[PDB]
Amino acid sequence: TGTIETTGNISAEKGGSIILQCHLSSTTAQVTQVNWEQQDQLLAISNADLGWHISPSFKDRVAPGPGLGLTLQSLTVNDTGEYFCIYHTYPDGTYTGRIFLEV
Amino acid sequence: DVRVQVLPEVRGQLGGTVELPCHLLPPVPGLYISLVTWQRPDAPANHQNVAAFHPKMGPSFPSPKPGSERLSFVSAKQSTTEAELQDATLALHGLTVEDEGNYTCEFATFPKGSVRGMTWLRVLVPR
Repeated sequence: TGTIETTGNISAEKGGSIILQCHLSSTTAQVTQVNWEQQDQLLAISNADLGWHISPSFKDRVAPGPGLGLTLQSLTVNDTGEYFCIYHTYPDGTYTGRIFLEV
Repeated sequence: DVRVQVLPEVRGQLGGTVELPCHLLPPVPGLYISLVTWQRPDAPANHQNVAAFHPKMGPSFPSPKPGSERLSFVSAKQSTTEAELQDATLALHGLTVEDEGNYTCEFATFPKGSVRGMTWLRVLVPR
């Protein structure tokens, strides 16, 4: 039906800032909610009506935006791993994108 | 805090109508269910999302199999008045051998995030 494009397998330096961006193309489905998650950790939620929400565990190291993207500030070596952008849409359903970060 | 109550296994006769229960518990004030999605984790990419429910738009069935003709939301209601998506129980009319498998019910909520529950559908065979 549709596809998610990512920024790809990104590489960054310790102490810096990076941008995690996703885009859902080849569909006109109403994007109700965007979830920025890890394997078993929720980073941030972007609701179409309720707005942004940042997890308290990432409240001081994550910045909302650009658009439906995430900005990781003051990068540590522990920040290395898979990042997921889960797009909750109507009527298509649930789309998922994966980004691997290396610090 | 919030959890998904689903039956581990649901058994049903071939041709009959079966119910796949999915409930979001407990009711938390301030928590908004943005979307409800039924997915088959075994099925291919273009056949993952079998059913979906929006609080404003209502129900939708993206996958042509089982499609809108054989699927329906038992208690899920849209807003016209506030919406009730707490009860995500799905009905499967005219059960076939292809319907046997795993069914994941997912709740897209704010600000708790995503919460899911999985159910195995056992299609019983006669003779």
